[PDB]
Amino acid sequence: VVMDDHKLTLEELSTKYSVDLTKGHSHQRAKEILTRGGPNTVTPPPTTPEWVKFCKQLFGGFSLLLWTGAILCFVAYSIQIYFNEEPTKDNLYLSIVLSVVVIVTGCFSYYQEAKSSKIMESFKNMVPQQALVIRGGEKMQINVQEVVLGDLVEIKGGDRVPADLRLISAQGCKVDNSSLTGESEPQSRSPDFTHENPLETRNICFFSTNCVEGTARGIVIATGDSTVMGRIASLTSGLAVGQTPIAAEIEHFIHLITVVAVFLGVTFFALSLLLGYGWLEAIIFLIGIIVANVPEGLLATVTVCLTLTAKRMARKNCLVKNLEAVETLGSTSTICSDKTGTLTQNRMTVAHMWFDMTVYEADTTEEQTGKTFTKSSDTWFMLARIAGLCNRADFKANQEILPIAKRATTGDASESALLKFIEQSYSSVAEMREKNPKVAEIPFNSTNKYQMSIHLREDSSQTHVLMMKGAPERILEFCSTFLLNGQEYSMNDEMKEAFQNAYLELGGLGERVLGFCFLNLPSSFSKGFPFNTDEINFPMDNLCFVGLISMIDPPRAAVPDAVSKCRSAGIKVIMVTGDHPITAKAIAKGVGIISEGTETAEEVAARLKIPISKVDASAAKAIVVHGAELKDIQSKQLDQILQNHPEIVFARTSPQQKLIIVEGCQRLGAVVAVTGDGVNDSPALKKADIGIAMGISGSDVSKQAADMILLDDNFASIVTGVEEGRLIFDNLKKSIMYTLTSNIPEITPFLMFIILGIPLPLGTITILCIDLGTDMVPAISLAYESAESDIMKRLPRNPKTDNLVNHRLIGMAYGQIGMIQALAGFFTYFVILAENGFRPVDLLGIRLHWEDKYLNDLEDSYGQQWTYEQRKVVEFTCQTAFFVTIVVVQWADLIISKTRRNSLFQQGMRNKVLIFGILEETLLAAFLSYTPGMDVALRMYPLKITWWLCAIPYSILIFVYDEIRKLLIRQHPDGWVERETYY
Amino acid sequence: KKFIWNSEKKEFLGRTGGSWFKILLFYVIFYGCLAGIFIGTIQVMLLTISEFKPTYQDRVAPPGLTQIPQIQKTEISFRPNDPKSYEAYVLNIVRFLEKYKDSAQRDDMIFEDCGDVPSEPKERGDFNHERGERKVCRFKLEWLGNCSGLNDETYGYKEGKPCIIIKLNRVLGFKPKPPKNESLETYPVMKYNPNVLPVQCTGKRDEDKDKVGNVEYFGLGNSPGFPLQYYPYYGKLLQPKYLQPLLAVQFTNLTMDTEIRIECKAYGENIGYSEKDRFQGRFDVKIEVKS
Ligand SMILES: C[C@@H]1CC[C@@]2(OC1)O[C@H]1C[C@H]3[C@@H]4CC=C5C[C@@H](OCCC(CO[C@H]6O[C@H](CO)[C@@H](O[C@H]7O[C@H](CO)[C@@H](O)[C@H](O)[C@H]7O)[C@H](O)[C@H]6O)CO[C@H]6O[C@H](CO)[C@@H](O[C@H]7O[C@H](CO)[C@@H](O)[C@H](O)[C@H]7O)[C@H](O)[C@H]6O)CC[C@]5(C)[C@H]4CC[C@]3(C)[C@H]1[C@@H]2C
Ligand SMILES: CCCCCCCC/C=C\CCCCCCCC(=O)OC[C@H](COP(=O)(O)OCC[N+](C)(C)C)OC(=O)CCCCCCC/C=C\CCCCCCCC
Ligand SMILES: C[C@@H]1O[C@@H](O[C@H]2C[C@@H](O)[C@]3(CO)[C@H]4[C@H](O)C[C@]5(C)[C@@H](C6=CC(=O)OC6)CC[C@]5(O)[C@@H]4CC[C@]3(O)C2)[C@H](O)[C@H](O)[C@H]1O
Ligand SMILES: CC(C)CCC[C@@H](C)[C@H]1CC[C@H]2[C@@H]3CC=C4C[C@@H](O)CC[C@]4(C)[C@H]3CC[C@]12C
Ligand SMILES: [Mg+2]
Ligand code: NA
Repeated sequence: VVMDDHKLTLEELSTKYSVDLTKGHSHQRAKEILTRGGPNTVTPPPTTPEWVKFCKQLFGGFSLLLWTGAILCFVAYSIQIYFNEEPTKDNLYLSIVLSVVVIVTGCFSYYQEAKSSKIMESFKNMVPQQALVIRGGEKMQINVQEVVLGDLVEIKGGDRVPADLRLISAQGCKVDNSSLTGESEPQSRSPDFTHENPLETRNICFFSTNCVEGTARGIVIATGDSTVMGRIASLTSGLAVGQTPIAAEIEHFIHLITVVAVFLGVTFFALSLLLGYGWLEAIIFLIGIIVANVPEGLLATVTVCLTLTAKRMARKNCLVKNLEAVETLGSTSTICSDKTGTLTQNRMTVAHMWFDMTVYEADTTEEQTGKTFTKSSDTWFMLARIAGLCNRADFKANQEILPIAKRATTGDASESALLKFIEQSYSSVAEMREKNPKVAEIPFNSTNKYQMSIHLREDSSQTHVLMMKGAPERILEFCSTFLLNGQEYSMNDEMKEAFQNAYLELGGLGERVLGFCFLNLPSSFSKGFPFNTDEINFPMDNLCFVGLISMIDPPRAAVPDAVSKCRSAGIKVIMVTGDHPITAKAIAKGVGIISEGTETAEEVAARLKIPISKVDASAAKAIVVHGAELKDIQSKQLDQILQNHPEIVFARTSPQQKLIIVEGCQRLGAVVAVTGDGVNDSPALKKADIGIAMGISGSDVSKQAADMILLDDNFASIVTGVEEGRLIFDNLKKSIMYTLTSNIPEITPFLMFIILGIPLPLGTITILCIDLGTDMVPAISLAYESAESDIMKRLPRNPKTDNLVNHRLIGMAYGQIGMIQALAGFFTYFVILAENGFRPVDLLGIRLHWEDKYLNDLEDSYGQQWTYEQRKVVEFTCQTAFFVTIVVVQWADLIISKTRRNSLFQQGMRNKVLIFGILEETLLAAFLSYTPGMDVALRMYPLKITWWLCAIPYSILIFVYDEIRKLLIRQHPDGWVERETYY
Repeated sequence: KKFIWNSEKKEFLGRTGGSWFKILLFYVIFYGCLAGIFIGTIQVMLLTISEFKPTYQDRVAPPGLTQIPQIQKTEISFRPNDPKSYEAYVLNIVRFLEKYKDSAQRDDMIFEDCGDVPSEPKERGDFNHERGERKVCRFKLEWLGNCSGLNDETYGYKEGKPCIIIKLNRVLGFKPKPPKNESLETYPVMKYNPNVLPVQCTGKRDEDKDKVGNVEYFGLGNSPGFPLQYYPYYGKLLQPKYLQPLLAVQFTNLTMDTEIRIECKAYGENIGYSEKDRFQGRFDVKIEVKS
């Protein structure tokens, strides 16, 4: 409720809330308002119970396909039970197996996401927050939830602001609004109307901000959900979740598979009716054919591949809260990033120095992994001693594991920055201050604009040295001599304008400049001279100037390289911040969002001296958009802005406007990633296709809204995420191709049983042993394939056109490789039946006699007479050999699925998981064939040596065919072979 | 997404006529090559298959034991008073026994007389075409006695004394070995002929053993079983018109209106049995003569 309370007079404020601004609310009025208007708490986002999350895992695209398959199998089994005589339990087995696969995969995914949620909950901590309210005429330490509208609240330094406040009294109050507004530097607070916008006026304090220094008193104008943070929370809660890009790809794949399965089933249903089977048998055939196309083992494969990528990312302190988020960065075309706390450290840091007529550039990185400056002159030693001794700041308790930049201190941001800079450049400041004990303090204040101090000199002079720091134009009037190379010269005409040429230069960058001086007091004061601040017992003139130090909020060390890599990957990087346009533009230039040499229209106009309309729209590749302009921008104008400029900076933007920008980018067909840390990024983080929040600097609401957390606030993890997402997309393509290839040798035996009336070449048990057995580890091992080229040199995939599964993959798996695999199994089937006495021509149309349980003298090609059990054992041996042949030809399929463009001799065989998978599937096939008792448990029988060798020529054929195909693809880019087969 | 049947671009289902022609031509050539490769591999394999002897016989040996009539569920249920209750049985028997008539075994270049008493197996050469087709021992219908069908054309079904014809499944080169020194089982069996593979039909349960009446065996010689001069069998290529020896079993004193479970078993050193295959070396038959 900050609509008008800032522009209200001190009398109307008292009348509006029926309170007097010296005594506060009556001790009963507060209780009445508490019980009539509710507590001072923002309502948390709704909490979903565990079983609902588990059931959400149990359903979904692939899971629903497997559920449909299980239901169809159960219906088929019911029909067989009701109408047929002695039906087998194949369909019951299939129903149970499909249900169990769905349930186990759901359990696995739920467990992974619950682990991530537990880590997030452990990170979130609660400490009882209490406020200070002037109730009953005295100070009370009430709980934060009991603060009511109109309450009189006093805030001191280091105190969180309890609610939205309209300040009436203040004494040097400064608050940190970086999380709410995006302003890094603390903002001064005064009890007067300054700006029309409530977020800019200096007489309003907002809930969820920290008071940094001073003290103030104010009236509560908004409570709970009516606060600025609460409205942002409601806006975030009112947003839909949205579908991840990988989920859409899985949905498209399910559509394709359903179409293929239904077409095959209906065509063979019609064929069965034409061949004279019967409606019931035709329905059974239709259900079986439709179910046989369902790849029940591919669901677990996809889940495991996503989990492996998630664990790989977690190894690098990158937490994903769901498995589908592990791919989104690979598909990202646009990154919308906040500046303060996200691209920037959100910490005042020394940036430049000016001494010895020279400008030195400090190392602003957190780990000090940059360029040093010249530290040989003793003027640098004097400057370091001054800046470290006249500081009044100190590290806090324990931060010795942490780097100096990341440590916590006790004092002003400027004092902390000076302390850290001196600590990481000159020497330890604690030892310096021990060697130079203080005598007189003379604290800093605004009116004086300087901080004097007196210390015992380290050089063993037994005397004292006065050290002064403050505003450059303030301390210059006191110093009549400067220091050039440790030589105490005097004031020249040159050394009174180079001071104004460097101050105007370091102050022109938006940085906060400071001056330093010393005097080296005469020996008449000895050691224990009474130094009285209230009088002039010590000289305060003709100081010796040393140098200037400037400070600014710097970018994070990894940010510029990450931005450069993302732009090399074809990703558009947009800066969206709530800070001032000058700071935003400076940071955008510093991190590469605005490239070197690119100009804005307002700069081309000032260079060519032409009106902004006369500016050509070909040299203004960069634009800076103020948030005030966005209030009068329509969808069409926003689309024009987003399309016509490669480099865009949005400054002074509200959370609602960040959401609008993200929605506009998504409306143009882009997959959008948002990186932010403050509460002003939460709606954009939730609306984004992938939301990434900083683990350390981020707020709880933004970390709840985000899909991914950078636990160490490392921006280099985004490039790794893009690379991993692209690689996971490619490897999913390979794994899906490998899994879909084996479908053809699994359904063609049943098709030929129906059409030709031959004994069934492959059984349900062997088919299950392929899908959930020998094919699982090889399919998983394709997730460990390395990139065949530089994936970061590709453009982002077009989601409309570039699909995970398309018609090329179907044609390769079903039409070409699956057919060769199917012919390999039929060859072994025929060789076994011919070696046992049934020539291939004699097996055509034998189904009715072969399946007759009471025909026990069936005649073979030689005139031998067979019992039903004997020929069934022969058929089961043929099915076992068909299964083994499928295993053998899947060796070649796995070898050729390693690459989509490269030859095997180019990529090599460095995937150890693939080799292990080959060995494991071979050993599993051998185990099921030769283990005693496997003829009773399963219908699997031992094989002859030569029956293993029947699939070698077909495997070699598969390998040679794929090698030639990929050679042609490589030789003829964009040619017919590539357009038809390169999936 | 759902409107691709026709388009301004002359695109049928997404592709033009030229694209459709190219993709269909590619698949036609690819499947023709696959079919050629498959046919070639099949022919190369068949080159290694002998035309006179199967490569393996461990799945067909030991042979099974079957019976005529070919019944539906090992059940024989008929009423002697109703001639239509056993017409199917009698028709099945006469259809099976047509090739055993004397008039069908007249060619002296195909058939021969191999004695009226059981004899040792006859070695007719090696499994090849060295001497063309092998000769076939004759089997007379008169050996089947009252189940021969030469006097009673109903095989005892009209009288209520049904006949079953027992046969041993043909296996190439298989020579049955009768049990050694009468050391298999005990019954009023003339199991002293070393040239007969003994066969016996008994009641399945102890209840059945008391309700089966007299069992009559009709065959070559006085020993119930298969004479050994009809073995080995050389296959349908070398020995077409081959006749396997037959044993006729007639149940003359069956209890009426009750279902009788009967087990017929063959005995030999190379004759085996199984709990999974109920027809290997033996079979079960259920017979109910209704009053
Ligand atoms: C960590 C990972 C996770 C994943 C995973 O790995 C580990 O998890 C693993 C967990 C696994 C499952 C675990 C548990 C089972 C249940 C099991 O249950 C079968 C039990 C068998 C029953 O046992 C007896 O059955 C008879 C009992 O009388 C015995 O009969 C003889 O002896 C009798 C006297 O004793 C005489 O009276 C008889 O006359 C004479 O015959 C017989 O010898 C003996 O075997 C099933 O047998 C039948 O097998 C076929 C079933 O359809 C039938 O064929 C039919 O369909 C064919 C086409 O399919 C057509 O070609 C055929 O024409 C048409 O008939 C076949 O007929 C029939 O026998 C079937 C397999 C399954 C689902 C597993 C699959 C694989 C996994 C998913 C693994 C998976 C890889
Ligand atoms: C058994 C021995 C080991 C296995 C060896 C297999 C070798 C081949 C295997 C894979 C390679 C891919 C399939 C073969 C492609 C050969 C044709 C070819 O390379 O295309 C080059 C030409 C022209 O060049 P372009 O299209 O780049 O440029 C022109 C652009 N314009 C046409 C698109 C608009 O394109 C055209 O004529 C396209 C029109 C012709 C389409 C039908 C071609 C049928 C030929 C072969 C099919 C498979 C036979 C072998 C089957 C083995 C059984 C396993
Ligand atoms: C004409 C018909 O043929 C036989 O029956 C057929 C239908 C049905 O009975 C079954 C047993 O359920 C079917 C079933 O339908 C579909 C399958 C489970 C299917 C799938 C595999 C997979 O992975 O997903 C789906 C492929 C075939 C299948 O494996 C079995 C194979 C054995 C068979 O027996 C075959 C009998 O002889 C019957 O008596 C006669 O009427
Ligand atoms: C071309 C090559 C690589 C195919 C694989 C060859 C080997 C590994 C395969 C082919 C034949 C198989 C053997 C067949 C016979 C037997 C005897 C049996 O009592 C134990 C398993 C054992 C010893 C198998 C071991 C594994 C073996 C599976
Ligand atoms: Mg921020
Ligand atoms: Na999101």
